Amino acid sequence: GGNIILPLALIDKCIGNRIYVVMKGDKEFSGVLRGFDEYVNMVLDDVQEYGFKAKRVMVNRLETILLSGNNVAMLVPGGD
Amino acid sequence: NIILPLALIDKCIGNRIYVVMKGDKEFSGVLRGFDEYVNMVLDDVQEYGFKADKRVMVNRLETILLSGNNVAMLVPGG
Amino acid sequence: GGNIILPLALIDKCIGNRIYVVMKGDKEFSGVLRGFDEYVNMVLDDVQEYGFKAKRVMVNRLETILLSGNNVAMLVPGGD
Amino acid sequence: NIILPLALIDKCIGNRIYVVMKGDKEFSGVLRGFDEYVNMVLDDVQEYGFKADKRVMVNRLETILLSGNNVAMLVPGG
Amino acid sequence: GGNIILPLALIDKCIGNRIYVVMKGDKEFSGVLRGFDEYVNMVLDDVQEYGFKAKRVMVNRLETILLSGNNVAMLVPGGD
Amino acid sequence: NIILPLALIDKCIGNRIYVVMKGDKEFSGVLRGFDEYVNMVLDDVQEYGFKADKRVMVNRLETILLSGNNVAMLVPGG
Repeated sequence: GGNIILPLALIDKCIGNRIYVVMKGDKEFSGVLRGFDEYVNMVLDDVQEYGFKAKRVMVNRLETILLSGNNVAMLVPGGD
Repeated sequence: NIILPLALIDKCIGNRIYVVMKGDKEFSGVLRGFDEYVNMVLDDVQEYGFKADKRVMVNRLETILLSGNNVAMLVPGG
Repeated sequence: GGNIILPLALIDKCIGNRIYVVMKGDKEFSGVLRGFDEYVNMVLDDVQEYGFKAKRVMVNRLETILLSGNNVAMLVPGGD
Repeated sequence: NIILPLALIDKCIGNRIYVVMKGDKEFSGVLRGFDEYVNMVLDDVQEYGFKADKRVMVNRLETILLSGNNVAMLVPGG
Repeated sequence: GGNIILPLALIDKCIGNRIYVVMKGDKEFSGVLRGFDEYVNMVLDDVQEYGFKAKRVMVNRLETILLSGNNVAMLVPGGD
Repeated sequence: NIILPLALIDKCIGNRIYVVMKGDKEFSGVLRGFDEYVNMVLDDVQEYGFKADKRVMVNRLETILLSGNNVAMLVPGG
């Protein structure tokens, strides 16, 4: 049959790459992925955080963050 | 015929499904893989959304992960 | 003492029957239950989805859905 | 006397309790059984709700399951 | 190194004491803690519930409640 | 150098971090301990909040527990 791509294997392939993470509650990040665990907690470097003010606006740059996997909506490998 | 939810998803592997997330985001896409949390990997994705003006396509995406913590409902072949 | 009815045993008794599921976020379904797991993920056939537009309005019919147990608010055996 | 939350619920089996869910739904009902997730089965249920016009009874229900993912607070004999 | 204070050890130290619990969704309680588990479910006695009507208003007194750990935002040992 | 999220937090023990919770509460504080759920104990805390008038300090607190179910993001030395 097809190739099966498990979720945690997809994320694993993302390490070293700039990814885009959409978090619940209208906050979005672009960052390079350094690690993750089974809960889909992630460590991003070189981050840009985007929000939505009155469309998509950058609201911050940061060196390093942790994003909580309990708060992730969607991840986009390749980063946009 | 008792159908386990995971066995329903498993049958959809390589097919298009329709996924209604929490927060009125909806995604049509080809299911590539999944886990017991209903974390899913979708390809060939159209993102729908809701705009004051019905349901509008607001995006096209390739390989994503949708967080199972954030899924509401899944329509096999929707 | 009384009869104890465990939650997963209640759902088990629902198999084959039309149930009513209230999901978080003002979406409601009536469907025949075909399976479920320990997370309260469910497979419904013959479904009517109701929402709330400006009271309770039917918004869709579907053949088969999966409802995520992480998003369930309440289940009503017998279906209304 | 340390009281484990589950041992508090266990004592309520066969009695009326008051359950405040997430999202301003509230339920008075007779507790029939439960699990460690605070999934609960309630009988003889009155559903309260909030309406612009206080707390209004918006429904009467028989045997339900209330999802523990969605519970905020539980009042023994409320 | 420093003293490490694990979350469940902090709560353990609170038993017998009046604590303040902020729950998600703008509801707050002050109560004496009688028990808790690994999910951060808690049993409070002698409770005051505060809400926010049009600032912080007391909305109820209760003898005993259970607060669901899935709905806790923050706990404050010492109680304000 | 693969960095596990828990190993990132572990390095912050005894240092100030910045924690963005769900619901637009934000907390600067000294990390005292944590668990795999990202439950955390913070000291010497300033609570920020959002007020129609930017980001306003709305409180000062001592030893709290922040619920990991309710964390969005964590900035080491923010």
